[PDB]
Amino acid sequence: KNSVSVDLPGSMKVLVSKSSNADGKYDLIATVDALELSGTSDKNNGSGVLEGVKADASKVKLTISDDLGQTTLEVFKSDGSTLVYKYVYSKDKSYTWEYFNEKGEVSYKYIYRADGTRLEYTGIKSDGSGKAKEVLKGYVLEGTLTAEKTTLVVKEGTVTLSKNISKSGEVSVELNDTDSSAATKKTAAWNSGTSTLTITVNSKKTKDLVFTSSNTITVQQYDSNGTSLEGSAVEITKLDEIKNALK
Repeated sequence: KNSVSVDLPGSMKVLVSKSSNADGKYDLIATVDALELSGTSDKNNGSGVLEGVKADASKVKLTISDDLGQTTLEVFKSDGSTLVYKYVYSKDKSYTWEYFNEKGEVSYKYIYRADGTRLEYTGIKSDGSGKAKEVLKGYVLEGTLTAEKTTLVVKEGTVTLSKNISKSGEVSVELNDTDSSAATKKTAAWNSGTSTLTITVNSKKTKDLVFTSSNTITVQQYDSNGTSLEGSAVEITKLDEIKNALK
């Protein structure tokens, strides 16, 4: 065979001709779950566009970025005008699936992060609102979506912890406690550089909750004066431990 195989970031395979044709372009072939796609490219690294048509006449397009770092697989209605499905691998980043309704609006989105943690958005409406779930190792956080941000909520007693994720992926966390007693009301402050929520009760720092770049949470207590950390930070592995930290 006059082709060579390329195993892309994200593990889709594309066959590229060893040499170019009279137009200087290379032939591309790929098989995506049993359907063969074909195209040509002015590069020979596996980048470019491939197309095919499903048995039901849906149009399929595979687009591989010039640096190989991004793979997009799109399925459209039979006239090619409206998306039905879009998968994107973003190298060392995430696998994302979008499903679209008949107007070509996203109705469902699932993000599988490189670290194995996930985000799922359901019942997405025209104003960009919806329901949100984050799937971490050991526990699930539930919340909501707006056009501004995702807000995941954990409640314990009179305390509500809100983990916000901006449209750019930036995490910030807020805490509100309806308790009005100085002895027991939790309040918190957020350090955006270290992604740390420091909780204070009765004028004394009690705990730091760190929201790590690995999409885990750690908790560490302060001493009885609130003026030094004590022990060592402990990675949370269950929902009960988040709730315990909010007591």
